[PDB]
Amino acid sequence: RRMNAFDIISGSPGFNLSGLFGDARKYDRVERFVSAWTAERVVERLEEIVSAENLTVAKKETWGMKIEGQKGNFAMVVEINQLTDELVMIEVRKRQRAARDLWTDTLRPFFVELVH
Amino acid sequence: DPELLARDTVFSVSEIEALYELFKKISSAVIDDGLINKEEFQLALFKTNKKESLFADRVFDLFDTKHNGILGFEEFARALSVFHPNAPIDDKIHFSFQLYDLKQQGFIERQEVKQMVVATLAESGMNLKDTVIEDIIDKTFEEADTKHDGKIDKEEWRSLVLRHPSLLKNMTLQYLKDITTTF
Ligand SMILES: [Ca+2]
Ligand SMILES: [Ca+2]
Ligand SMILES: [Ca+2]
Ligand SMILES: [Ca+2]
Ligand SMILES: [Ca+2]
Ligand SMILES: [Ca+2]
Repeated sequence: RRMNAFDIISGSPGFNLSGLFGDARKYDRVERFVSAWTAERVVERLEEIVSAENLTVAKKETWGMKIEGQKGNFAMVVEINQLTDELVMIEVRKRQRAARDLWTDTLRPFFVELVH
Repeated sequence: DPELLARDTVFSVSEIEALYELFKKISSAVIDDGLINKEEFQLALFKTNKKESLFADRVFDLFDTKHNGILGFEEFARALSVFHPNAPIDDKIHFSFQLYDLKQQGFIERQEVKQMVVATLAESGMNLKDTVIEDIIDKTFEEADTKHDGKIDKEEWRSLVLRHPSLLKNMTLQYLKDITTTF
């Protein structure tokens, strides 16, 4: 399977009405990263980061992973789908209770470095 | 009287009353006229009037069934009913078809799909090359265009979203299930 144009459109962070409900949203708006990495390699590297940075794997499934840290302060759901023969779409939904930090300095830069 | 709107939508009377609280907040945000204008709708969706979006443009148009460019509570409630988890799927398929028919002259056409792919990739800062976008759109039409005319008609749209239900995820707001506690 390869995702189609309407997966891109319908899942875009601004193409829904969730903003109407403000703080009721559990996760921040989805952050998407398009990469030529394989899903298996993305998961492998995430597991290395989990081991190095004192995180927890809440879920590891065919669709991706849920990673937690900091005694309930941080969580992210990472979904990986094939976009083209060459590229995956990585969708990251995260929440952070507290206002450098894990997400800014380590996790988000990892996703950015995947991009290609 | 909330009983009329409750009868006509999949909301209960209590849910209509909760929805009215949300409506009052949105409608008073820029001009205090008891109505939701486009700017107020953008503020509700995005928390800023600086995000100009074809999704906002299309959805506001489809909410504004009495097409005076401003929303009353009946328009707001009937439109949001479409997004309730228990709304008829046929309503979600119809609304989304009309949404994605950007030029409002029938069909979801290749140019409309491409405009939306380019815009949505830009929301994520993932501005893929034209050859990649064309490949993705090719594959989309390969699957969807069973009545082979190079355009997606309402029956073809129905088939695609029945086949891949996640394509309708933006046509449901799970938050509407808990509206009475939030509001
Ligand atoms: Ca107003
Ligand atoms: Ca504006
Ligand atoms: Ca119109
Ligand atoms: Ca109106
Ligand atoms: Ca059209
Ligand atoms: Ca066709």
